Amino acid sequence: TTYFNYPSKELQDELREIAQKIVAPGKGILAADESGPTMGKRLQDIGVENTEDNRRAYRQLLFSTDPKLAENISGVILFHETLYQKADDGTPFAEILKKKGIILGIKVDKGVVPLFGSEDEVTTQGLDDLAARCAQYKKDGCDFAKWRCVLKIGKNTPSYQSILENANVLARYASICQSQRIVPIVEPEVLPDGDHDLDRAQKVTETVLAAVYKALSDHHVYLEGTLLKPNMVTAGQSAKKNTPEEIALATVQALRRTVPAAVTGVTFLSGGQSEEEATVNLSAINNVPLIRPWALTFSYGRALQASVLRAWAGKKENIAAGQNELLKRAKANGDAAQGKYVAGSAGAGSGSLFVANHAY
Amino acid sequence: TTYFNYPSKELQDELREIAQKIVAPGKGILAADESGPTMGKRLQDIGVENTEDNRRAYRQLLFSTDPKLAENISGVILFHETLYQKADDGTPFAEILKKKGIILGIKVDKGVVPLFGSEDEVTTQGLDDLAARCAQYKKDGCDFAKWRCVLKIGKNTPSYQSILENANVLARYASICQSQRIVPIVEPEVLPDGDHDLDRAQKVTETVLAAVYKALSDHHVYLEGTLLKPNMVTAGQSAKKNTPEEIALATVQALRRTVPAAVTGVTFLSGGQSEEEATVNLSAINNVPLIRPWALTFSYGRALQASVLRAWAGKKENIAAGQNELLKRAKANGDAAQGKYVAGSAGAGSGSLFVANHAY
Amino acid sequence: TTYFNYPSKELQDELREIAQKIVAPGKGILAADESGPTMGKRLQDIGVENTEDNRRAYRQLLFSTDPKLAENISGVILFHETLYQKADDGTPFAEILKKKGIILGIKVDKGVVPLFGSEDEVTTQGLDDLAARCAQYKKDGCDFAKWRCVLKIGKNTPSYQSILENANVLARYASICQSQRIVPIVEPEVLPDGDHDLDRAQKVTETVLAAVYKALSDHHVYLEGTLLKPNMVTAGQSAKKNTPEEIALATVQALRRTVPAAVTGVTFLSGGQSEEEATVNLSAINNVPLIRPWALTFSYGRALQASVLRAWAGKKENIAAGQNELLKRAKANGDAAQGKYVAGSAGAGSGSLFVANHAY
Amino acid sequence: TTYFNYPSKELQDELREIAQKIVAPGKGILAADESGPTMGKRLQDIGVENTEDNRRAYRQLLFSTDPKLAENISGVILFHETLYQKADDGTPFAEILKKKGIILGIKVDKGVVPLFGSEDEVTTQGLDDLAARCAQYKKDGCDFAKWRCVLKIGKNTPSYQSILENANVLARYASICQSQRIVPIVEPEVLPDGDHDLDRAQKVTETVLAAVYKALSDHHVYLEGTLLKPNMVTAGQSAKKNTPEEIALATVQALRRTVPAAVTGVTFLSGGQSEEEATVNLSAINNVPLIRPWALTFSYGRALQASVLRAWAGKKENIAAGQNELLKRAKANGDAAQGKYVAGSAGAGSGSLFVANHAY
Repeated sequence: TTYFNYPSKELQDELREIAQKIVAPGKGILAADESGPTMGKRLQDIGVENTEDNRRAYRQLLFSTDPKLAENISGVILFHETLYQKADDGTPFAEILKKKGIILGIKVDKGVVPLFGSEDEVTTQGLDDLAARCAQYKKDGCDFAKWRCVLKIGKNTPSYQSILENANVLARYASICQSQRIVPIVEPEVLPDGDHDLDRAQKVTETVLAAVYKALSDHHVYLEGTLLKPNMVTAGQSAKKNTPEEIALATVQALRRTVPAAVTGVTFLSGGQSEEEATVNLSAINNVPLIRPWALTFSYGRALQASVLRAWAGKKENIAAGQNELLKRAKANGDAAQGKYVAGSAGAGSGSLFVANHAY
Repeated sequence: TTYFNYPSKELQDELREIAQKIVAPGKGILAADESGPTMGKRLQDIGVENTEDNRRAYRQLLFSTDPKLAENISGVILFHETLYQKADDGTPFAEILKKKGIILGIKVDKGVVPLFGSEDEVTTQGLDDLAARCAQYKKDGCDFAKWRCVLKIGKNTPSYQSILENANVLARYASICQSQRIVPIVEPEVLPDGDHDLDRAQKVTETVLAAVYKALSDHHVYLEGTLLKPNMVTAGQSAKKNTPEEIALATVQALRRTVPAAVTGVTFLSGGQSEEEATVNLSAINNVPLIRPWALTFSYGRALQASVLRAWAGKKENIAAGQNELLKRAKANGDAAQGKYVAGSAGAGSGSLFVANHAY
Repeated sequence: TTYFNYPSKELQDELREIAQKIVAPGKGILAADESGPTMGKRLQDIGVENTEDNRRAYRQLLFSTDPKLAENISGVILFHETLYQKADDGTPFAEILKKKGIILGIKVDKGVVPLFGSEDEVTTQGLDDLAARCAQYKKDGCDFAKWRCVLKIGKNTPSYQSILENANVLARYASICQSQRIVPIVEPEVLPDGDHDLDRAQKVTETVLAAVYKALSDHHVYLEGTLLKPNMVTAGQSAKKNTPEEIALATVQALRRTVPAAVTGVTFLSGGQSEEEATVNLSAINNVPLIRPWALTFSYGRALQASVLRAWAGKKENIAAGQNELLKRAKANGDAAQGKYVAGSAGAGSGSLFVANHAY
Repeated sequence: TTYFNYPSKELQDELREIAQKIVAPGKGILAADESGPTMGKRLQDIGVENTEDNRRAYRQLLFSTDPKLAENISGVILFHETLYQKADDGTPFAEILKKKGIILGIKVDKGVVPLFGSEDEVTTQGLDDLAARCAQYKKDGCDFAKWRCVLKIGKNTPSYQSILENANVLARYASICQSQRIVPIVEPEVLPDGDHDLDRAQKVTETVLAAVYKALSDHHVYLEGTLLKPNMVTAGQSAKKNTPEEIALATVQALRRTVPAAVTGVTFLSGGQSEEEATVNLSAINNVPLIRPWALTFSYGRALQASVLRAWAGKKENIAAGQNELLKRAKANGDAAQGKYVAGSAGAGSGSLFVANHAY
């Protein structure tokens, strides 16, 4: 389609400015958008019962950290309930974060659903009344959004069907967010599950990303006002491990071949990578001997929080200890984002954070 | 995608059987799926107040009609509220209809939304939790569904964007319905609005339908278990009218070129056509000297109800008068669906049932 | 694309009329378009030297057959060299065939070429100067054309790439032919090579054809002025054999789901099927209890000639015997194209004529 | 398609190396691939007769220029004829250029052909036996290839059909070239003809390029082994002229949004721009304050030769003069390729080198 309308200058500026801020040098995103159920799995793991109040308590720990955190954390992705919660003293979480100069993000998808007749593949739902939801979220202090699509590597997957549909849904989501003054983070996650090699992973990723950007173009999405949140290119979780060097080259090559320079930044997901791997891999990515026209940073969930949870262990007397773990890993990742992380300098970290059985 | 799963034999048989029943020789659909607001405008016209009870009363009128109706009406499309309503005596509407051997259908879309950056084009929403909704509707006695997409003829529209998106969303909706044992009626309505000619309307209609069937293919929809509800090919509302024969030819040519023989039947929408034109047009379509591999029938709302509303006028006394008008038109359309309607034989009917601008 | 031009009414009529003549009741095509080398293979099997004149002698036999042949043979596909060859008395082959009321076809593709980076897949070349080639062929007495694409069933094939490309090339070829008053036979051959089952062959076939018709639409090809030449749907050559009834159902389902009713006819290739099998299978297809909106006939090469060659055995004394075998099989296939063939009535026929390869 | 083969390491390295060489800092391409007829027009206007020897003569001039030319000219695109000509002393042109370290390119398309049914749109032909052609060209000293597609801005054009087809044929060409160790220059030319504004031109250019790179991905083309030759983004020839800065922003934005960083470089066509304009524009492009991950240089034809021909006039005594004009223009464009050109420092240049009517 050649006859279309570019967003107004006012809107372009606003969206570009938000995206630019999220990927400012030495900064990345803390993904704290776990739903009741998922968060519950994390709590149980440390003997803590999954109650609304326990969830609020944990988020309070994260959110009351020394303002030093804002040096490495540009933004936080929230789950719906958290956006409306308050600290012990009655201060809204939103207010605490804003005061520290952190940008608020919101998870807007409604999870995955099966593609009938496919070989166990999925798409993501949540477009219904998204514009209205976005207008409310924006008023309540949110400036960016998150939506997760899942692609699986198997004998015949991802299929053309899956690639086409996930690419299209991502474009619909992005368009809507942009209409309502919200920066969309596009997240086409190629799952690590399986025993395929790095070559297969690279080819899959390249195929997926090409479809994503063709769909964004078809739906006239303003690229400068978006971020991408892709998987790093690695072999399957059940295959031999690659070196940071190998991962970094395959990843940067895949992005160079598919993601336009107009895209403001890339905020990597960690998948099942340990806290340490996630950092070391990001650092190597920022040392690849190829032109890298976008900011390459992090958007980490488990990879920023496993040690935090372990340290806290549900006790008030361990709050400072938990916050300390967070500060350490944020700094480490901030260094990685500048390609200056020294392996093992932030400590041993966690073990594998791999949880299989996503989408379907 | 060549590796995929056909639906189970038992699911295939069920869907095909339902679709076959809906387009049985001499039968068509009564579309009574007007929402509160729409129904409200129609009532107001006959000096009736838009109360839930007045809507119930009018729907009671239609559904209590002499069982003779069933000879020409195979199915009724319901709006959510109506599916749970009851007659004065306390009998559920769903029971009244099913007792009469009429199949129940349900409108499942959640209306149109604007395509950002487009030249005033739309797509349709309502996929979220559709599978769960369908499962419940099936339980409650529904066997087919309705979902309306709107395409607009203008200087540059429909665009490629609009065509791709509307075709993809129809495919998703259809797939979901089938997974829940519900026959989807695929409805890509090209609006009559404008002063375009028959030539333009035919080319637009052929372009649209090709995309629709490619998308149904891409998503592995079982064609024998679907129906199509298209516009007839006519010049725009503000252009010179064409003859029944010109319309019929253009329409049949368009379908022959795009709709696979596997599609069980075509249930035409009336658009802005008067009750009489809608009947005459359908009859002429059923006399085009070209092979027509599918049933060619009706799925009429205003075109089966304008004279009913007029006759009733909100008066309890006038119930029989209204019902009689319904029987009159149902029979006329039943005849047209067989290419046997004698023009003007059922009366002049109503005026032009055109209301502009459906997308937005 | 909605703004485009239909062919002139005159061109529509001419193309439609030719297509219709080719598939008149009880008639099919004799593919005699073997190149030197290929013909050479054929002559060798019967102990005849591959010379220009031995090939000429053979073609002379075929073409000098009793005009009775025209009752069952509507058209003959020729190789370029043959179109300009003369019988011994100096009469042009073209004139002999035209005098008998047979329509002339010409093979215009320039063979297959590898898709670099693909898993041993191909596309077809021959578009360069095709318009001018067609204009000459038309002048020289040809009214239809032949172009062969090859798709291979394997682990990951046919791929999206292969499907996309083969469909697009077929569409370009068909549009060029039409512009020069030539009816294109669209031939997307899914090879029988392999050990796949009927299920796989059906899914592949339906996928391929959906893409073929979407491309024809994208390129604005006038369907009524075209024919389709597909494989019957069968399991692979190295898998268990299906019954004629199983093949027939799978084939007719596949066509009903993808080939628009506007397509004037389907002229099946025989693949590696024996003379008798090709006949029996065609008859079963014409007896499937489902709506078949197009003629279903034959376009046979080896399946029409194996026994001819054998009876002839390169000897002038065996001309009667040779021509008799042709008459017998043409009749048997004309009967089959009407669903009236009685198994074994035309004799045992050839062994298997399966030759492995194609594409490359 | 996710299952495919990357080119061998050896092939990758060779193609990347060639492309890198062509876009070396301060260097660009001399397009001297004018066909007999085209060259004839140029000569006619200088009052020289279009004879094979006249062409040979004029080409001798260009190629015999002071070896200093090689400082700003990385490569020369040749017309088939020229590749096999010799100087007066009988030194093959190919030999002359190579000794000077200039890389040889060859135009391999066979011109444009009409898309039947389109609103006067075209595609490009010349794929037939391209591999065998390329093999030979490589042996004969050529390392890169040229192929021109033409897109027209009009009321409804470029259409989806045109975009799809031109993108697809570029990908086929590129793939074949690569298979034969030849670097393809991808040239999707959007014509300047018309009275559209800069906004329209940018939107069209972005649409075209997105399709081109989707097609390259679909056909698995190695982007690092390619170059892009696009039009600068300007308003129509009959529209109000834009400033170099406006042109520059539009162009860089368009490229950033569509051309992967993996693409080794962009070598701009001049369209109908004057010699000075083409230089000033290129210089401004290399000054846009936005990241530009690829070399942005020239591939000029008329824009490098206009003044040469004028200086020459066909007189043997003006050889030195013509050669001097070439050197001056190459220097200025080399500077421009670095963003260092001082407006009007190279003379004045021709007036308008615009010739309307490219496709058809």
